[PDB]
Amino acid sequence: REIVHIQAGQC
Amino acid sequence: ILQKLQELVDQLYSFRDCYFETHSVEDAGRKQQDVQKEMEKTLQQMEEVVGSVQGKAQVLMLTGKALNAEELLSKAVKLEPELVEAWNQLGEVYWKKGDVAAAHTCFSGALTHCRNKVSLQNLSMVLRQLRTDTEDEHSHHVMDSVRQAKLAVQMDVHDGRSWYILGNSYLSLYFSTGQNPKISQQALSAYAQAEKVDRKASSNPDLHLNRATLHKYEESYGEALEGFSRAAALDPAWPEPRQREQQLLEFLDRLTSLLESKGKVKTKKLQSMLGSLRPAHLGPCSDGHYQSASGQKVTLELKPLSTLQPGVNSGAVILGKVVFSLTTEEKVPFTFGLVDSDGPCYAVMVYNIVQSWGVLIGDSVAIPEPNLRLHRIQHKGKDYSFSSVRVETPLLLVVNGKPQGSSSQAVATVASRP
Amino acid sequence: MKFNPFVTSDRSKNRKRHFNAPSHIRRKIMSSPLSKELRQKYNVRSMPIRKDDEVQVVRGHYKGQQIGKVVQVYRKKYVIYIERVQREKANGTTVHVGIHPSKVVITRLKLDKDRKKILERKAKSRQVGKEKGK
Repeated sequence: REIVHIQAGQC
Repeated sequence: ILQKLQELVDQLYSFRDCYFETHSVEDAGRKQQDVQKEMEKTLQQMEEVVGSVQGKAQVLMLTGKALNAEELLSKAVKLEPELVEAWNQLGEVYWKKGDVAAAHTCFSGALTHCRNKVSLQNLSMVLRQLRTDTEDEHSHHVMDSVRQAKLAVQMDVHDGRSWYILGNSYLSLYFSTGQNPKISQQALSAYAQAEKVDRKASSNPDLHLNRATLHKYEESYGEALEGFSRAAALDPAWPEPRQREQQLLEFLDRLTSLLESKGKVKTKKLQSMLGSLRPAHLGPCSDGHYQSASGQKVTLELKPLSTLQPGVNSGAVILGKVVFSLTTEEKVPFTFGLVDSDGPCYAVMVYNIVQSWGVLIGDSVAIPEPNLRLHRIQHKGKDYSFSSVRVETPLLLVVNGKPQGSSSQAVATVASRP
Repeated sequence: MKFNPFVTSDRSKNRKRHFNAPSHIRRKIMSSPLSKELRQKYNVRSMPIRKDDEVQVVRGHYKGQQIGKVVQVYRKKYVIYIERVQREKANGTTVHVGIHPSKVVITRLKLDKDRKKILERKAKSRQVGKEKGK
């Protein structure tokens, strides 16, 4: 089953 | 015989659903081992029942659904290409294997044969886990996922799973399309619709995890911690909701300790930083030529932190000194504590940042148009009570009388993975 | 008091071998203490600092409750560059202010295959000394 993460941008 | 195969595959799916009931975390360390032993026993007696009726691709899609391997059902659905549920199970097989492109291929084939709820839901999943090279391709895949989830709903308005893929899809639109709060409102509305219509949507640990992650991003910490606690109750063996709950709890502990203690700053240094505060640190917010979000030139008044009201204080500008800064592992909100006088400290949450951006202790920070929030959090005997000023981007910060360039801003990206 | 006749107490000799140390010796010289949370977990007091370590300043102008990732470990001036400790020049370009590794305390280690072995070696040699004392 799918998992969702939200990370900060690189550029 | 084929009905016996139907009974065998639904018993195997019942075993896969009931492993955490019958065995649980005492034996869920041996999860994959005992499950593959059960699938080998089911595969053996499966094969002796197939051996009478080997010709039928319905018999072989039942064998492949029990294995949900790749070569077996690939030969099966080469024998019968129309077989949509076999395509769905095959795309789930390559989804478990990690072949996202082949999963997308099978689900696209299934929708070219016959439109249905499972293929709409699973394509709306897999188009988000597809690896992209460009941002417009990523946004097009997200919008296509929203379309497939919408047609999944239009086929079944009673499917809490389909509302869950909608919640994921509007969350991805919120994190890809400029962060409109209506989209996050619609995402949490889709999660609430799932929990309202479907009782098995309550037993899904993923809906609570995703909704709690959205609540963590929008700083609803109590409902967030309820979400990670409920997901940890639903799947205790899968330790990532527990990890997210404990890191959010340790973040709240460290944050409330630092707001209470003003960051272990000695009072002489604190008075020195307060006495070093000058009106020139307002920068462009001191000449009366500040342009707001509506585009009007509004003269700002310097308002103290203790007299501010909850919500957006219109026309007000605040000026403080950093006494501590903090970030998480996940490092989307940069938090720092400001004081303007000898009163209480106020947390500031800065979002949409670059990994290297931050402020130092002793920096004069001026925020035009502050957006207050009063945090009252109760979770498992732990209590938190503070005030946080949320700012959406670092471009609205005036640090040491100087605004930042566009190099300090980077929109936080969403990741969907197997 | 030192009783080894092959170890020197000469000030000039110790200053010479310190300031002309090779790079792998400078790695051991540029060590940092662990935080009291990691000390009780690893039974290790100090580690040589690495590039990807989160670390907290305890002395100087930049001391506080702030924690920064090491930008780099510039062993030629016996100093490290950390993420947010920086200084604007005249023109406006920011440059990293160097901090000595002994005035900074590690809050999060970067766990490699070798640095786990280093912690285990330090823990075993500490427990041998505890058993020798006890």
